[PDB]
Order: sequence, then C-alpha cells, then structure tokens
Amino acid sequence: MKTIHVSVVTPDGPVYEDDVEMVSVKAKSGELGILPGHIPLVAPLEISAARLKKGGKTQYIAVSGGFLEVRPDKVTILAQAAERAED
Amino acid sequence: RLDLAAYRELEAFAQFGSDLDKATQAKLARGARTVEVLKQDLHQPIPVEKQVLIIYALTRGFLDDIPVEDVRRFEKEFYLFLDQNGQHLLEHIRTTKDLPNEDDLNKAIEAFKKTFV
Amino acid sequence: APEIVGEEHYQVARKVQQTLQRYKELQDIIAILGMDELSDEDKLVVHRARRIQFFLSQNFHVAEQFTGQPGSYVPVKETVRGFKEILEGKYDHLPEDAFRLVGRIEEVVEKAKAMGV
Amino acid sequence: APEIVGEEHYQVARKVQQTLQRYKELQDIIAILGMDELSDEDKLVVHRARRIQFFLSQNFHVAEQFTGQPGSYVPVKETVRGFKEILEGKYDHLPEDAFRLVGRIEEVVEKAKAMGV
Amino acid sequence: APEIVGEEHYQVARKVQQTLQRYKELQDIIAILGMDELSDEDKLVVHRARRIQFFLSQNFHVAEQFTGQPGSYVPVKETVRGFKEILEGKYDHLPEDAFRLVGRIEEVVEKAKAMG
Amino acid sequence: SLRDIKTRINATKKTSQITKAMEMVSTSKLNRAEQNAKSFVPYMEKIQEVVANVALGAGGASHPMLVSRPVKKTGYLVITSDRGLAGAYNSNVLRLVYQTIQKRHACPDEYAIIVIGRVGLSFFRKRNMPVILDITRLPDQPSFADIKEIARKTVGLFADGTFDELYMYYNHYVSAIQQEVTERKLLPLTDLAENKQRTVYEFEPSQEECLDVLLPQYAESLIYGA
Repeated sequence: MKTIHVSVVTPDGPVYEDDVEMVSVKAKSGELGILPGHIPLVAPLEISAARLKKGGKTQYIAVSGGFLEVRPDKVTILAQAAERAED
Repeated sequence: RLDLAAYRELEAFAQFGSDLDKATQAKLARGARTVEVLKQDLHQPIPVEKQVLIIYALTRGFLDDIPVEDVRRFEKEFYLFLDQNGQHLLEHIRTTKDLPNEDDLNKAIEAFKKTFV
Repeated sequence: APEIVGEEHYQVARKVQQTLQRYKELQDIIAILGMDELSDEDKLVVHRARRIQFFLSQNFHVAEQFTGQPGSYVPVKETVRGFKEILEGKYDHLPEDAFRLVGRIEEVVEKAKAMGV
Repeated sequence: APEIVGEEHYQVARKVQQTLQRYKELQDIIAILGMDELSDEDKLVVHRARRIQFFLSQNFHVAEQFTGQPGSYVPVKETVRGFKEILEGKYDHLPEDAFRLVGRIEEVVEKAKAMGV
Repeated sequence: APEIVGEEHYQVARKVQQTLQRYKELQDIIAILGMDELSDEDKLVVHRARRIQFFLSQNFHVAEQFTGQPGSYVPVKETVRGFKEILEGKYDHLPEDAFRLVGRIEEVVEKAKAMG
Repeated sequence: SLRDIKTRINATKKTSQITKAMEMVSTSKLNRAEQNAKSFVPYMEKIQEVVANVALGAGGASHPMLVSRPVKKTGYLVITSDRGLAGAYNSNVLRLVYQTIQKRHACPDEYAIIVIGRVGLSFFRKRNMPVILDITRLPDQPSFADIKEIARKTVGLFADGTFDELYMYYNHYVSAIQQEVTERKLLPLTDLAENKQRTVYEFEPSQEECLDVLLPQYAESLIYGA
C-alpha cells in the first residue's frame, strides 16, 4: 500500500499533518478521490468535509472554502478556516 | 509578609489583568485576599490563636477559592465554626504557643469549607 | 464617629469619601495617560466623582449678592437620599453642570429640564 | 508698548511673546512624551517657536574674538520685517539651524543654502 | 584602581563588575521573554554571571553557630585566581549551586564532586 | 515652593510606574504578535506558489485582476492603530498617504479611502477626505475571522469596476527600533514572482473557473499579511 502526506493549513497556523492512504473531497467538478502518485492537480473547494482514510479508519476535517493542490508525493489543503471533526 | 510585598510591587499591573502570565495572576489574586483578611473593625479585638488560624488558612491556599468579596464573611463564619468545634486546636495553640497538627488543622479547614456557601 | 450616623448615614458618607479619594489619585494620571486608559474603567468613577463634587456645593441665603439666587436649606434625610441616588447611578445621564449650586436633588432634575435635557 | 511700536512693531512684538508663552506652556509635557502626543495645531506652535527663539539670537562684533565670525548690526525695520515673515510661515521649510547666530532674515536663507538645503 | 591592584587584580575586578552589571539589565528582560530569548545568546553571560554571583558569597567563621560549617580565610591572590578561571569558563560544567557559600575555588570542585 | 515640588514628585512617580507596566505588557504583546505572523507563513507560501503557477506558468492575462486598465479612480488602503502613545507610528503613515495623494490627485472624485483603526479615520474626518470603508478594534488577534469581510469588500469594489488600482499603506516591522513606512500595489497583480516547480494539475473547472476563485483569496491573503 502507498501513503501520501496530507497538510490542512490555515492563516491561523496548521490544522492536520499526517500520511493517510485515501482522501475524498468535494471539489468544483464534483467528488474527487486521491491516490499516491496522482498527477499534479489544482482545484477549488466549496464548504464540505475532507474524508481521510488511514488503515481503513476514516478522518473528517471541516473545510470552509479551500483550494486543493496535489503533487504525486504531497497533497496540500489551503483552507481559510478548517477544524478537525473532534475539534 | 512575602505575599503582601509582592502584591504591592505588582499593583500597577493589576489594571491589565487579562494579559499577564499565570504566575502574576496568582500573585495578584493572593494579594487581594491578603489585604481583605488584614481588614478589621474598630474596637473589635481578636485572640492571637484565631489570628494565627486565619492567617494559616490564607497562606496555605485554602482561601484562594473564595471571591475577594466573601473573605470577610468567611473569616467571621470560620471563627464561629472554631468556637463550636475547634476547641482542641484552640487549646493546643493556647497551651503550647505552637501550631497544631497539620493534618487535623487541614481537616478542620476543609470541613468548614464544606459548609460555607 | 460611627454609631449615630452608623447605619444609614455612615455607609453613604464613607462611600462618598472613598469615591473622592480615588478621584484625587486619578487626577495626575488622568491628564496624560489617564483620559484614554481610564476612559473605560475609571471613567465610571470620574463621571460620578465630578457629579458628587458638584452636588456637594450649595446656594446660601446670605450669599445672594454673590449668586443672584435665594438660598436653600436641605435636611439630612434629603441629603443622604440624594447622595445615595447619585451613587446608585440614577442620575448619570443628567449633565454635570445641572448639579451646581442647588439644594434638593429634585432641583438638579428641574435645572437639567430647563437646560433642555 | 505704547507709543512708538504701538502700531506696527507692537503687533509683531506681541505675536512673538504670545507664541513663546504657548511653547513655554507645552514644554512641561514635551519633556516626558516628546512631540508625538501634541495636537496638529499645537505642533505648529512648536515648529515656529523654535524658529523665533533661534532668530532672536545674534552674532556680536565683540564676540568675534571668541569666534572668527564677524558681527552684525540690524535695524529695527529689518528686525520687525524678519519676525513678521517667520510668523506668517514664509520660512517654515528651512532647518532650524539656519536661524542661529545671524543678522538679517536673508542671512538665514543664504546660510541654509550653504548648509545644502 | 590605581596602584596595587591596577595591574593584575584591577583587570579581574573590572571584568567581574561588568559581568554583574550586564546581568542586572538582563534581569528585567529575563523574566518574561528572556527565559526563552536569553537562553541561547545571553545564557553564556547569565550562566557565568550567576556562578560569579554565587562564588562572591562565603562561609564565615562566625556563621558556624547558624550552620555547621567551619569557615575559611581566602587570600587575595586566590580570589583573583578563582575569578579569572570562572571568567575563562573552566568551571561552566559545574552546577551553579556548587559555587555557593564556599572558600577557595577548589572547594567548589569538591562540593560538585560530592553532589554528583 | 516646597509643597508644590513634593506634589510634582509624587505625580511623576505615579506616572512612571504606569508607563513601566505599559512597556512590559507591550513587550509581551510584541512577542505574541511576531509568533502569530510566523504562524501564517506556510499558507502564504503555498497560495503564492500555486497562483504563480496557474496565472503566469500555465496561462496569461485572461482575468480582470491581472489586466491593467486605464485608471478612472484609485483606492488607498491604510492601516493605523486604534489608540495613541506610539511614537510617530500613525503620523508617519498618514503623512505619506496625504503627501502622495496630494501630489498625484487634483480633484476629490479621483480617489477613495479604505482605512483601519480610529486614528486614521479621525485624520481623514479632519479635512474632508472621501473615506469609503472603515473598521476599528480589530482585537489584534481579530481571530483573523473578523477581517475576512473588510478584505472581500475591497476586492469586490475593485471587481465591480469602482477601482482601477488599489494601494496599501502600513508600517513594516524591522525590529523594536526600526519600523519603515511601506506602500505596495495590491491590484492589478501586475508583478508576480516566478517559480518553476509544479505538480499534476487538475481541471474539474477550467482555467478561468479556477482563477475566479483563486485570485480574490490571494488578494485577501496579501491584505492579512500586511
């Protein structure tokens, strides 16, 4: 299996640094899925949550208007506000 | 004496409480209560043993839960509670001129707090 | 000398003196730093100290050649009532100049009315 | 005051004294906090009072033996003229050092030009 | 200053005074910011200045009635020596507490060796 | 007289103690503020990289914000504090703005003012300067969440056409002693820093739909950094 480092960043500071194995977002074109080694891709996001899978276990992070920036080795979320599900 | 001196040197910072570190906030909180307990009413003397007991309650941290406006009333009610059931402590102070056993003293103070409002 | 005044009058008299003592300390701070920094917390003290100090003045019967007015005679009940009202904030809205050279607090209310409040 | 100066020269002399009096009133607060807390119209008073205060000084003939600078004799009309222009603001841009130890107001202009303004 | 000490001992004493003066200025900033911000740059000054401030104290003969310490008499050339070493950083590895209420510099080494 | 000197001494001691506490608390607030600016850095870097890529690396002058247009009126964004007791901090910025707009505007309708903090607002109410948007307390933390709305409004005012160029005037921090006044052009984005690096870029929307959401956020982020 393959891991990709996911970063949720806000103007206030960080919000999530980890290397989960999946990640489902709700982008402008529709729902997008990301695997490690994905070709570079930038895409805006609307108000939704980003689902992060690690070992089958799922993680939710609320995102208030972000932008996805994908690299094969690293994925960056640039959200103007983002809180974890339990936060 | 230490608490009063620290409070006096910190007085000017009190106006800015929201911004201070927790150590300075603790010092200011202790100083306000110390000044409250040192107040007294004209022509009302206190026995030395009651003075020592209330000062012990202040300096040992038991009084830093109460609002600075309840400190006087707390002291009065504590004296009545002592009259009722701290006779062994009062007698020990009178006889030995020394502090009573710390564990029994702490139990008495906590017991009084269990009935303060 | 606490007894006679002691219940009603002594609490009002000491609260007036405490307010006027704080305003003296403020007056040197007030000028430079103080009118901005004081403007929230301490301006509540200053706003009442200005009015308490203007209300402590009075118009005398024998001072008509100096004031253009006849004098007034205020009984202690009315005095103690009026100063308790001002300390409770029942008159914070009236202009400070209405408090000057009057007798009863009703006269302050009437003077503000005449000023156009 | 009264006669000689009383029309032309009296207006200039009183404007100079009024400006130096207001600067002297501000100097107390200028000592603690500088010029950063003044009102923008009270900052102009400082700006022109510095110029007036420096232009009141002069180079004497007898002081040449201290300093190689030769002295100057200035007529009353020129004195009144120069102080009138400074009070109007004709030279508010020159560095204040151009005003020190000169005669006529033209020497201030030439001195600032020499200084490189 | 002038005569006696002015060659050797005046150079040592001037360095001690300059070090303790620097530490007093630092004492205001040290409390909040300086606990972190001094901790690299100024810790070189503060770590040595606190060791100098502790080494200036001493065990007095007359103090033996307050605490069981015999007390010591320290010659002028030994105190000049010890302070020169501390200013050179020979003894920085030793805890500050080892320098407290002692005689010659050697007893600092012994106290540190005894406490670990 | 002796009594007057004694009173002056007491007054002077009282004020010195208060200015000393106000110094120490400002020293604390400076340290927290600098850390807060460093906190913001990764996001500011990521958005700038992506914007450089998308606009300059991949495409061209296709969005209104990237395109110079003849100036019908320019807006001035100036950041000042809400209370006094800072030396020249506000007067410097207000002086620079006043002088510049005086030397490059002849008639009032040529310009508008968007200001932050009471001191600048009052400096403009004096005179009759045309101040269009304002805000005050920004409780310096403003949780940043409060300043989102002033930033969107200024960008939208440019977008609807009421501005052709937008500027920002504020003090820039160098150290405790040196704070340098600074003017930067906020719009159009006429000068974008290049970087070469890019990843696999996606196209759920087009280039234009990506820009329509990207550029306003980049401008709002420049305002928050200032």
